[PDB]
Amino acid sequence: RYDSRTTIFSPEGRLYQVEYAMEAIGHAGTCLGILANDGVLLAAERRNIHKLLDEVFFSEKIYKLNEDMACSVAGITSDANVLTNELRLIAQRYLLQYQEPIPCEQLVTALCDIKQAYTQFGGKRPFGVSLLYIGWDKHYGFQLYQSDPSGNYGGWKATCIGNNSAAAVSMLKQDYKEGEMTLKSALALAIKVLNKTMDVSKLSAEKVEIATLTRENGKTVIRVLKQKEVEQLIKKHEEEEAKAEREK
Amino acid sequence: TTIAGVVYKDGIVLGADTRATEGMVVADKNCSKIHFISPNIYCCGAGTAADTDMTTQLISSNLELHSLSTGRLPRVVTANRMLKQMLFRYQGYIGAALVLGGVDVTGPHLYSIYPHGSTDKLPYVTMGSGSLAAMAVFEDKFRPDMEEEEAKNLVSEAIAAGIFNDLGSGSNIDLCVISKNKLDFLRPYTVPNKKGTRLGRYRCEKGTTAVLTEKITPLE
Amino acid sequence: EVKGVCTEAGMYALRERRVHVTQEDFEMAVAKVMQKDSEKNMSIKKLWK
Amino acid sequence: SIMSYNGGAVMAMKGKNCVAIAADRRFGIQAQMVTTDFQKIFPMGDRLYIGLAGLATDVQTVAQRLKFRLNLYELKEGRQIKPYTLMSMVANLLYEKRFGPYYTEPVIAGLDPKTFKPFICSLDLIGCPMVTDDFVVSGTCAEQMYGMCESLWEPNMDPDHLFETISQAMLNAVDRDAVSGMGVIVHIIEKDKITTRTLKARMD
Amino acid sequence: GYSFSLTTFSPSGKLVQIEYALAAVAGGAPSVGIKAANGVVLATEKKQKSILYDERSVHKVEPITKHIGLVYSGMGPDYRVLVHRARKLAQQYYLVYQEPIPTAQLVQRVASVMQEYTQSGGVRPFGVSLLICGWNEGRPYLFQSDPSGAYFAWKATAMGKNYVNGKTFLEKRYNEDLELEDAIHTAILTLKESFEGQMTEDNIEVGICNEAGFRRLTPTEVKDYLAAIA
Amino acid sequence: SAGFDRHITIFSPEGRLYQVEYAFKAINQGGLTSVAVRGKDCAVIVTQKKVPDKLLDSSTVTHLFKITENIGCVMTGMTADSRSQVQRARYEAANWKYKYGYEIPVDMLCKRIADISQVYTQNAEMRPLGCCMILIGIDEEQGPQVYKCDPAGYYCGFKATAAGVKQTESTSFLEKKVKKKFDWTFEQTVETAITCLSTVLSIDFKPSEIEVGVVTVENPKFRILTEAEIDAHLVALAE
Amino acid sequence: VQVKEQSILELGSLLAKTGQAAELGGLLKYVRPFLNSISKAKAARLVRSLLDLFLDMEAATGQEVELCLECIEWAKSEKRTFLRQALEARLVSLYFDTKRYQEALHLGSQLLRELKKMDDKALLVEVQLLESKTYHALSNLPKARAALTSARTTANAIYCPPKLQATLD
Repeated sequence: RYDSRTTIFSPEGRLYQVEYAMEAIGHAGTCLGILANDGVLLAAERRNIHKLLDEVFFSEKIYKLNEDMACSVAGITSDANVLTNELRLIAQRYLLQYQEPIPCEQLVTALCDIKQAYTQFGGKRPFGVSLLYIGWDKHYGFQLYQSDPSGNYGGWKATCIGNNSAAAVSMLKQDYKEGEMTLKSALALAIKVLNKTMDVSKLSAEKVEIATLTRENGKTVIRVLKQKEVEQLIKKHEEEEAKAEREK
Repeated sequence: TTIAGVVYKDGIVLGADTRATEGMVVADKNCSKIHFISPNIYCCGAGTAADTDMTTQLISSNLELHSLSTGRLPRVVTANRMLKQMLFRYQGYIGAALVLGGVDVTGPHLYSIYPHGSTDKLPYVTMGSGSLAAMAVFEDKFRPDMEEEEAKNLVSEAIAAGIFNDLGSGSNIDLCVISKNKLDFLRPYTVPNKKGTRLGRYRCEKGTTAVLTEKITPLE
Repeated sequence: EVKGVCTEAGMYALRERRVHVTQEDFEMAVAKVMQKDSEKNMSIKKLWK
Repeated sequence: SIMSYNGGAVMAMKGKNCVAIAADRRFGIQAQMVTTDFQKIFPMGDRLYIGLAGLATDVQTVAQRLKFRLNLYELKEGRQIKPYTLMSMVANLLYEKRFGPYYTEPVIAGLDPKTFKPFICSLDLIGCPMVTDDFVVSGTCAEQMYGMCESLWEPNMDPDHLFETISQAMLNAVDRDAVSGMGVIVHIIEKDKITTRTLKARMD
Repeated sequence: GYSFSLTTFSPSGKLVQIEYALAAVAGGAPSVGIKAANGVVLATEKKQKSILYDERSVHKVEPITKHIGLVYSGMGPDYRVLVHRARKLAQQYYLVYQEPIPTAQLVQRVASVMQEYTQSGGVRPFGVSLLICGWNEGRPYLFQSDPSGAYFAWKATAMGKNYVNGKTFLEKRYNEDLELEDAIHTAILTLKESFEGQMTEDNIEVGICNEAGFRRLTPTEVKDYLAAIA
Repeated sequence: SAGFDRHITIFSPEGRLYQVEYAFKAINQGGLTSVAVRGKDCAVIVTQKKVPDKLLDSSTVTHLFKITENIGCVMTGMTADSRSQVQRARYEAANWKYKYGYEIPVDMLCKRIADISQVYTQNAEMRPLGCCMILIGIDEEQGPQVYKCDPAGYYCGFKATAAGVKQTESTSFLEKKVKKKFDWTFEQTVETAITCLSTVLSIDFKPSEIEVGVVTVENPKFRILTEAEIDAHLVALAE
Repeated sequence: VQVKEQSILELGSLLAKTGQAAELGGLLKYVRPFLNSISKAKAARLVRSLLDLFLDMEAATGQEVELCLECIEWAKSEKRTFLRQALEARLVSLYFDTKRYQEALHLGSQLLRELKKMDDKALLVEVQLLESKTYHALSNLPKARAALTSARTTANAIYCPPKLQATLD
């Protein structure tokens, strides 16, 4: 067949090893970012929450990277730690050179040129990791970006991950907002989307994670909000189900 | 700078002082010149201060790597071989004058290391700028196989002869006693020099300095 | 597998020489019929997070 | 010399529960000034500053290289940096240029991140650490700064008298120097807040 | 099967040779590690094939620094490589920072070493999983690496053969708050679940972490500890 | 079944690898057996020779190899891989004296040997040296020792030692031998070292067919026995 | 003060070994505001040890079951759930000692309305096994079979039944 190294091309003609890596991320975690005016958020899922672990870091899917950007992760964990230590090391090289933070787009293209370069030089695997981007800059404000194993990327306003939670993208369009994009209007949208996609019912707080990023007095604080205020966010959505059945 | 060592009937007593100068100005009134190597070996430093510090930490890291891989107590002859082979490679550019001492299975061993890589096994050595003064105290009053307090009295006498010579110390005579089982380390062993009291009123007033611009930034 | 609940719940009454079937007989039969793959050692899971 | 090419003076002083640091403002070539707003004190995390003095090239260079290594340290570990840890970090950076050395002498002042314990130290141009309990000084006019601090320092001082002591020590010593002056900025930090004041000095 | 190699994917799932490397981990000697309230206890199984083998020659519990110890379950010949790697790597932190390296920092770096042998394309991965302990900044820690390169933070776990019986033991056993002395009592009692016939002072080998540093136990205490304490 | 990883050094499904454990049966083409015995303050190597030709010499046959003045060894397996293994052993024994300034322990040397045999398993593209090595030496405050290095990179020190073709028959004799608490007064060691090999091989050898290396804490130099005193210990056991 | 506090436990042990009940039962009536002085979680061992050494003495049952009912009504007004459920399990054991006929079964039914609803597990194995005694004591064989079988599948998830295993076996 043509399931050899990444070189070569198939006839007619495409790249089977790249397609195998881009299907592997569907059997992984679930991450999504949403629209927001004056903010941005991320949401993730705690896999294998067995009762003999510590979670000493209290931040597993989310990695704060420069000062005003963080990222999710989805894919092979062996390749995940390589990219995050590389990506933080890009942003400090830029900061040493210009004494100004990296403006949130050419950081992404700096990684995407590294992630591409393992598809042409033999013999290496491509990175089996897609991941999200949140950040703020001087030029465009709050942003969202979507990495791919092939090195392709793209800006977004709301996105998610595939074969695990590809039905959420249909929900993000059906319950779409534009303009009325405050943080509390978006956090209520986040717990509703993770309700259906995570097939475990009633949505225990130990299975999820919510990280936000606002703009306060020119500082851009980054919040990984604790488990106590996840509780009153879930029970708000559980109350809204009992209110929604009044039409029935 | 005045460092010295001796070998008595059971172990090794080391001595040093507590002054580092820049030019002819006293920079430090309390500096540590006795460095850790292993739980049986210590080393006194003389010469360029940053050259002795970065050298004595590298070799102490290699012996911790060596003995933990080996599973037993290190040897003083191993630390002798690492130092003189490193310093010979730099052709005397690194200015380090060291006094190496410790107690092995074979007994106590005292060495003196010069920055070109020449080593000497001796029962008593002096290094530093005031080494000429401390050596005259040894040759007048050294006898083989002394006791514990007899050897401690000789070193503190010999270091004090260099203190009352120039480039002495803001004196805190240091001692490190290494025996077969007991290990001692005494920073304030002798304070012969005191600073006199201040007999003047220097009442700083609350507001005797003009301020152009203030700024307050709270924390948490 | 709804039948497997219905057979095993009535089976609990058979070993008791009883014809009466309570709701407790079904709730024990739910955990008997429904099982899992029980993927052990978790290293496979966290290689593939 | 090379150290006397631009001038400078950095002083740190330890108080009771607080620590202060001060520097000058004059930037200039050997006899000609250029500006009076040259920064010589750089924040490296909260309640922990650093002061640099010497050649004006290596002041701006090392303060960017140290900031390069600090942000990579504070992301691999969620904690902040201890004041003993930064002193070992700077001494590593200066010793790598053993024979191509940077012409500066750093002064580190700050509090403990957990307790209230202050910390002061200074280094040579090749990385010899030296911790004290009263004061450290660095720059061209070093000998004038020893004459003021040995007579005015008291062991346990409130932030009121600690500010007044480091003010009179900097004004009377730098006015004796020729290539240093044109303004003195003083940082005084504590557990609750950070206070920055500028002093009224001779502008000649 | 596609597999045969490490530098390519399968059309459906993941890397297969790393999964086969984990099979050699499960066929190793059993081990156990329990994190108590004041310390971490490591305990492993060590039986010779004959009465001729000197037991006091090669050790299992192996110190890295004066507050960090380490055990394994896999192949001992591959174990000695990354131990010597972790020794020299722990000294590089101390030459820079002049401070004993925290336990969360080696596992960033030791897993990056086991990362690098999973690259292309003529090398093999390790066949060793680890358990790393230590008491840094008051709180003690207990981690676990793998040949794939990931890591964890356990309350209590067990590797080697018959680990599913020890896991269902410890799931029914391990509580939150006990001392270190009660922790060793349930650490030998889980080693007795899957051990062989006789259990002497030389069949087991146990190391502990206090806040006073890392220490491995001599067989004088371990004979007196296994003397009728269950 | 496998089949799978039987050409190069990669893993099998569940869970081993075969090219290293084919070197364990690569010793047996030598057609030879060696025995090392540590009973008390001395240490004895014994190994037979097999001379199939009268034109073949006698002095260039001996498998006893002097590594340092206090460390000797014996080699089994195939011949050409054995001598290159000794060249690394003679080399790194001298680097210890140069770097560290004292005589290398016999325990530390097998770490340096098995780690070189480790890389050839981990990294590919070199044949992993199908021979086995047994060491003896005297250690201060530890007595005499006997170590064995393996082609896989394994090592373990142990009292009674067999190698070559007949491990499982000679070690079965020595388990029943070293179970009683008899002392080992330097001729109890040798006579058991002879009669174990003499019954497992079933040769009961004529005096000119073996070698015996020895070391003792009265003269820690490694010593190869004279043919005359080999006859003296042979007439000692058969009184 | 505290040297007298443990002297109450020491003299109460002398009240138990020397064999006097109204003075020891009066001490168990005396230490009830004194129970509101120490660690409330580990106080249940103090209640258990003083109750066991009281009941091991002599059949004076006018004070035995009545001071049990005093401690029950106290825990109605003090509200320690683990202690009152522990006191009922001793009480239904005391019912079996004389074979009190149906109120042992009436109490054990009211414990199973509580205990299998709760999270603590080792007390269920006691009350499942003790009912399997009294259904066998009332010569009902298959119901004692079903109560024993439910005790078996309950006893498969405990740290140690280190003595209760032989009691079950």
